[PDB]
Amino acid sequence: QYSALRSNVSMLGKVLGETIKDALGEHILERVETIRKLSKSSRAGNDANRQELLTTLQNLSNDELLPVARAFSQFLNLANTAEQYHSISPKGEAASNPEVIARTLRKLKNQPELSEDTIKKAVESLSLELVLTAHPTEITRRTLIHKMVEVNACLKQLDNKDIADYEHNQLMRRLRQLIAQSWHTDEIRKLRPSPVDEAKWGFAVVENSLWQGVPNYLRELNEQLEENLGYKLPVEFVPVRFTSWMGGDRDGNPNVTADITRHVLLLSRWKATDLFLKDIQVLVSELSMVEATPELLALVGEEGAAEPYRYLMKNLRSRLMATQAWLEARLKGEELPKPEGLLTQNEELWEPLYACYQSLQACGMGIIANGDLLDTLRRVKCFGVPLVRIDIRQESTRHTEALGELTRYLGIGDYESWSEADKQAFLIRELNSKRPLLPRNWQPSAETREVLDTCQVIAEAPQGSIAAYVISMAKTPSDVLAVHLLLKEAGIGFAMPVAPLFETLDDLNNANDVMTQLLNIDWYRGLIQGKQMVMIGYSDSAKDAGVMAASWAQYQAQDALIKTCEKAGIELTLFHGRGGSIGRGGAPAHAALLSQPPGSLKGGLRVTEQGEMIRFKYGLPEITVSSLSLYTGAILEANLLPPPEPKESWRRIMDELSVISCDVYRGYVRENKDFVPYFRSATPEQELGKLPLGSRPGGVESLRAIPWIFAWTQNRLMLPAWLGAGTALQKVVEDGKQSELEAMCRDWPFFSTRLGMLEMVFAKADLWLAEYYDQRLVDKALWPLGKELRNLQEEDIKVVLAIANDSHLMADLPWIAESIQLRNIYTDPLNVLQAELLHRSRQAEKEGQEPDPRVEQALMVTIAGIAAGMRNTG
Amino acid sequence: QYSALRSNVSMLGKVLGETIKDALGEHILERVETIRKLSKSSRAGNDANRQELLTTLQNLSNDELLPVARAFSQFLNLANTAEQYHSISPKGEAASNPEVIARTLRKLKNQPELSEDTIKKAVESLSLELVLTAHPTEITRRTLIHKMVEVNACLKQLDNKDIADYEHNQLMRRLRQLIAQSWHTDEIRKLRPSPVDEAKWGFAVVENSLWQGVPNYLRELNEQLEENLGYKLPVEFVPVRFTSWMGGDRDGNPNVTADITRHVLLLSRWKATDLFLKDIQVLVSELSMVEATPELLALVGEEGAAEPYRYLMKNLRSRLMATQAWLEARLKGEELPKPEGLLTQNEELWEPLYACYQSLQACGMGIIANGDLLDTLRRVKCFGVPLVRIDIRQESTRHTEALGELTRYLGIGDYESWSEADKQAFLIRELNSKRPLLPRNWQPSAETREVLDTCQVIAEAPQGSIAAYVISMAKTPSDVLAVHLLLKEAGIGFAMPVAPLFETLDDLNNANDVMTQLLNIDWYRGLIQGKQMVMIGYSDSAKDAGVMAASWAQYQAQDALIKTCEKAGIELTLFHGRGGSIGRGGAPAHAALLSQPPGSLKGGLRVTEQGEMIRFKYGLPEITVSSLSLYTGAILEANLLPPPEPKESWRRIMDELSVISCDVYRGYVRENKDFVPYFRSATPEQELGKLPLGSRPGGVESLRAIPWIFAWTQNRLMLPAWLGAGTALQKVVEDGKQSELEAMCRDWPFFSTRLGMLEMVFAKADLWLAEYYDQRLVDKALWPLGKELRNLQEEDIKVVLAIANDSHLMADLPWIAESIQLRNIYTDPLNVLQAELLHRSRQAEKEGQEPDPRVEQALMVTIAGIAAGMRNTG
Ligand SMILES: O=C(O)C(CP(=O)(O)O)=C(Cl)Cl
Ligand SMILES: O=C(O)C(CP(=O)(O)O)=C(Cl)Cl
Ligand SMILES: N[C@@H](CC(=O)O)C(=O)O
Ligand SMILES: N[C@@H](CC(=O)O)C(=O)O
Ligand SMILES: [Mn+2]
Ligand SMILES: [Mn+2]
Repeated sequence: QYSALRSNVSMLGKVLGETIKDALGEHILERVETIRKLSKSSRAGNDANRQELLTTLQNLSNDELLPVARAFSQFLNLANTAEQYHSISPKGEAASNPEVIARTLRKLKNQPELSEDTIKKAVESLSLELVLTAHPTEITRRTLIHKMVEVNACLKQLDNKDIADYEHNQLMRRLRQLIAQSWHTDEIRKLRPSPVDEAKWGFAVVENSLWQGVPNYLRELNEQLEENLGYKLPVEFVPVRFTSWMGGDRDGNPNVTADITRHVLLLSRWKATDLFLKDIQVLVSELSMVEATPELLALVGEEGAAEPYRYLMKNLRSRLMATQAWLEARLKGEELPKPEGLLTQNEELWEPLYACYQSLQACGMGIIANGDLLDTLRRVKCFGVPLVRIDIRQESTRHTEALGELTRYLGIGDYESWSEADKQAFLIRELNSKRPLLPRNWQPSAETREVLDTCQVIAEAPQGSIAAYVISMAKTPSDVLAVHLLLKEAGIGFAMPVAPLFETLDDLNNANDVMTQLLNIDWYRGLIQGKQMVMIGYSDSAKDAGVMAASWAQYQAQDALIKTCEKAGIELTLFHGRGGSIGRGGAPAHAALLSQPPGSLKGGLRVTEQGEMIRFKYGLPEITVSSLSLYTGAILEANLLPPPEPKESWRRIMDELSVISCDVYRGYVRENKDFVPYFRSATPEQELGKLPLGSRPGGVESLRAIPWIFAWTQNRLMLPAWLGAGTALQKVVEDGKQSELEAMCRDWPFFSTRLGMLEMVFAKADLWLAEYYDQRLVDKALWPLGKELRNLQEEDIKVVLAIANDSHLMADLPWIAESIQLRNIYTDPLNVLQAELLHRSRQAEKEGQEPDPRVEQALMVTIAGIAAGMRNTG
Repeated sequence: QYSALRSNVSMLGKVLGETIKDALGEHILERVETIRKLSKSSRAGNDANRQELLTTLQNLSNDELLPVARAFSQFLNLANTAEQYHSISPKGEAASNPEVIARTLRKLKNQPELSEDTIKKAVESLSLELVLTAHPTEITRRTLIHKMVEVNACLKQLDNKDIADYEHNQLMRRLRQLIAQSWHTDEIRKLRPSPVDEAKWGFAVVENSLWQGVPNYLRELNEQLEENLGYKLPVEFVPVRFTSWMGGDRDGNPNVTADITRHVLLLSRWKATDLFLKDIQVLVSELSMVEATPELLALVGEEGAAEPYRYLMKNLRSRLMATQAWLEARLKGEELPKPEGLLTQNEELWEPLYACYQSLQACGMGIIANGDLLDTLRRVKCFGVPLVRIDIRQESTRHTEALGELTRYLGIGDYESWSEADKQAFLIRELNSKRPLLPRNWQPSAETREVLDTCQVIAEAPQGSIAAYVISMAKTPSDVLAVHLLLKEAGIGFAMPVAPLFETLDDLNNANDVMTQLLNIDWYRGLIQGKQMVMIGYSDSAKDAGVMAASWAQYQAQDALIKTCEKAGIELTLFHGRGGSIGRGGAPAHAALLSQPPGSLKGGLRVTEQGEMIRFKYGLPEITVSSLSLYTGAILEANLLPPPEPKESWRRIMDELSVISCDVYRGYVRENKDFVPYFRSATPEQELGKLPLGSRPGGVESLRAIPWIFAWTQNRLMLPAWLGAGTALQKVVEDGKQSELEAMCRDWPFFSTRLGMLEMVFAKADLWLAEYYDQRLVDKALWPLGKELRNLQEEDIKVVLAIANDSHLMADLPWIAESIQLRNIYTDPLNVLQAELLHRSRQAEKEGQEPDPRVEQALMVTIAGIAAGMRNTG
């Protein structure tokens, strides 16, 4: 059924193989073949070749390491490429097929309890906001997204019979240059990327995929609405918005200073003028019609009656080149009086464009208006002047420490030592105060100053540049009020969404109480304007108590918050962190969104997309359209057909599973005193912090979530994503409640979704490679622990399969199952090679010798490649 | 066999029809349908509807004229579009199929007398230079070539089964906007275009088609050479060059002044930096490799060792932006000291690019070098700094008058009254003189000054900007020497190709004597460096004595010149004017090139492409590749397998046909005193001069060739292209020499080619529409002449068919036959409508009333549309 896929992968492999024979001989190709074959033979049980593989690897000279690593990495990359094409291909999976949306609409029409009026309102309340986050393992000096768009185009064109002989020969010639380019044009980062680089990477995603993707999705959305429901959404209604954390998230990242943020903000505005300039140039050429409505004829008046439309567009172009010119000056550190037509508000762009639209529509030229004009008009509300808004995120602790320094300096006392009650008292008092609190000439510590300057950047940036201020480690009501106070002493002249981030088991359990108390403060209710945003940190919570407990805690917290706000008349918007079932993408994501507590999506969908997944969710415009469509279908269905409330007996099983699984999980991660040492040997955890990967960088409770998950993904154990789940399920089965579990799996989405996430993690895990790493990097004294963790997975897989009444992992998702099988095959060699690299690297620093550049770079290629093949592992 | 074509035309017609129903109701659509049906019924003989058609037309209100005309014009345009796609389509005619070239190469290999060595040298001597000329009937305010490229892309994509439902729906949506745009975005020129506008039009052809077309053709050429002959041409060998007359040809065009030429020259340089800038930007991104040859490492040295290639390309970009900046200043009339890295020679661009190429090739990266780099490298030699070189053309008379004014002022005497001998004496004396002749402070007449300033522009422009100086109406040796003298007194610091243009029957007969005398002047031989260029003006010669005589005279002149130069060791390059069998394009052109006198193409191919045909020969990159390939195949075959020498008896028949046909032709065009009045009534000759068509504008001997041919093409008689040919053939048949004629047709290419050209002209002619014009615009007293000219064609068609032993016109060319049939159908209504427009227009000016703007613009649409449907008619 996937013959086209197998073929394409085989054809690309040849082109790459030939490109390698030219560059640096065929010796490298022989090595890649030997390692590939030996590795496969070792997995089959041939212990003779296992030794042969080991020897083969130790004999690779440092001069071969890089070429070899790149070979495997390239084959994987072409495999991924072929896979992505097969997904959006009509003859393949047809991911960008508008049918995905129609299927949902039709389902809703056949529902008796649903009246067209209640459905029409659900569509009008649609709201999606995707927040781009940095890519943790981007090793290339420059972004190569545009190239992949071209390789895809070649595949789309070649995917056709009745194709001319000389035409096919021409496409192949181009494809050969494209591959060759990737092999010779590879600049591994020598240094760690700066926030500004990560920000630019995000800009590349916008123009190469989102720019076309959003308008195309909106185009299809309306078309399906009218065809199935009988009406389109108003032109002014654009339910999609893109935001970013690059340059805004400074949580545990000292490199993101107030200046970097200020810089990134100008840079975004600049890029926005660059992209809108191209759009406007088109309109200035096409919109030449003469006939226009009286009103429009006014805005242009004299000198503009000859070409009314062409007129306004040229003033817009002059306007744009003006601001762009100014920005380029400010970006170079040059101060200069801001021009007249400086653009700072999307309204300034929308006004003239919308006018032209209105006119053309009236004077009988809708086909034109709803063409390129409608696209630019939508890009204005989705991207606008700032291009992509950004959130600011800092930990509660930093705010507390800065305030404590401020109070001690003024002689008021020590904020850091006051009880929660006293803090609230102090904050409410100063929030209502008209007398300033912040000293004019103050020389605070470095950290405190950064907290103060960041807030100054927020107050200076045009309104609409910053979307929200997120508070990591939020625990108490004062954590939320503190930030509102600093923003006040900064000169903020408008409402700023401040969202608490509960990223701990305890904090999630208290989340509802914390919000109840906040909403009881009359003053605070009048500040939020009936709108509150809360962030759920699933990844960090899972790292704290295990995925089982984490999941159940998240469900209860959301459900409580939904009701607490509903009752208080506050519109609650849940902000989802990275990972989890919601961050799986594709069909599973569509399902995970529906399995949330009733009302979870009434406040719209807002999720932070993980960097390592951007390519697979928004890599190409077609993929972008697919993703947004899946989300849209999920939101509508979840708001009209919410999941059933769980039976009292189910909640009791979840409470027990939560406790048992948390116990097992912390039993190893915390109690077991041989874990940490084992962890640092079996995984490349230590090198993830040292190598130049990403901007931001003790014990396990000191490590960040991403590194936690990534480390266990490199050695293929995936521990963080299953460690205690199966063991707790096993226990409940021994109590004869297996039938209760099976029932939950069938009738309670939350539960079926949790088991599904587990099935996928097991599908990517590789117990054989995990054992391989132990025998190469772990001390024989620690092998017992490793073998114990592996047997644990084997047992968990059986229990999970039994409760799902299946014979093999994720049989409900044949396509994804296949895709995974394909990627595991091409990823395999990188793992086998990485063990050797980690061994040499660790032998050098242990010998005192200096780190070998070749060994280090080769390591980066595997880390980045393995991550690219594994995708979402948590 | 042409079902795909019929379908596409029908599908586009619908989309246009629907687009019309929205814009301005369906009344217009009903009119278009009524006129279409009535016209067809009148042609069938229904005299009842003929009156109905007449009435229908007189009832059209002036407010309907424009919309209606545009409707017919649009349908024709879509018909042409469909036709062009069908030509380059693989399932269609596959015009851009590399097979066109391979077929020729294989033919040459199977030839015993041809040794691979003599063939290899023929390929190395390959030389094509295409000279773009203005489009005589371009009524749009802006160029719309880029749009047609997109409409074609939509057709290519839709031309595929296994195409997704939602994919087809998406392509159709785009196609509908494209059509709608053409219907609402139509700005008819209010004023006559300036030379600068025509020049910009030429630039649009370069970037939208030639820029990609040339490199693609060169790519295919080499690939076929190696595959069939076993070798590719050296990278430095680029046998194609593009030149233009826009801004250079001032023959009978007072609007092309020395300033316009100076301006157009800067503008070209400017555009060249714009296009090369884009090319360089790519290389600056892709060429990032580090490994480079020692030599290249030198050119970059320190600070350039990190990124050698990326280095040179950035200096090139700085270089380009520098000159571009300067040009923009000079273009605004602002003087400023020229920068340092100012580019003025192609060598400056080729140097760095070629170096990078050399390196990449050595360090094992040929796949990269022969990619985008090879393309830009070829665009350098084909276009270069000036983008497109230009020729200067002025009539001999102007040179004579300026020199006579100069000599009278100096008291030397009167050049204008000296015999040919005295002129030669004077010119040779002053050409060898070291004492200047031109006064420092002289106030000559306007005309003389223009002649002097133009030469000053040539001397100031960077060397390589002007390709040749053509002399219209060349008659004597002194005409050639005169120009060389003026260029000398101008400060010209290099060799400048000066080509005589023989555009008269007498001048063509004397051409050889004139050149023999020139080559006998030892001084003149040392000036031309063994290279001489001569221009043949077939169009003007045909207008002088008829196509038959013209053709025979051209053949004899070329043959004589070839031998005269061969004997004198001079390399002769024949420059072909517009029209004729050589300007037919496609297969006929390939044939016409081969039917030329042996040696005609040893000096390379240089022809001026007619404006009205640029779209059909270079409209799309694929069409460009097709055209250049046909030319290439023709040149090689003609230089290795020349046509057979004609039998003495054949030359005698041609001498007689020449005389008889010239007699008949001048019998009407000159002797008949009722011709001129009839001519001014039956054709829109008078309005072609008055309407704002083209830059350049008595009796018939005062009218220009283009207008001569165009006028008779609008009323569908095509008189200029056949008037005396058939009558002379008829006479020779009455002498029982029909068998001699039939023999010539079979064994002498020149002759079969001449008859073929006639068959095509008759295929486009429409005797029914020609009669329609007479009954609407010609005085009943002149009808006898008209009916006589029509019967003449009827008789000529029979004779031509008999000598070709065929039943229908051009049965040897089924595709072109079909294409013509299709175009005649969509052109038909424009002719029927134009008669009414011409009638109203002529009734107003005859009534004294002012010209109605609506009537005039509608007329322009028909003139331009009819010309677009008829294409090459002379
Ligand atoms: O829940 C969280 O802690 C996280 C992960 P981070 O603190 O490593 O960014 C998110 Cl993204 Cl919400
Ligand atoms: O032979 C000629 O006279 C012509 C036609 P023109 O004098 O109308 O440009 C050419 Cl192009 Cl060569
Ligand atoms: N994204 C898939 C897994 C994968 O393709 O790697 C899932 O979450 O189920
Ligand atoms: N170009 C064709 C005629 C035409 O297509 O109009 C020919 O010269 O034979
Ligand atoms: Mn966190
Ligand atoms: Mn002429």
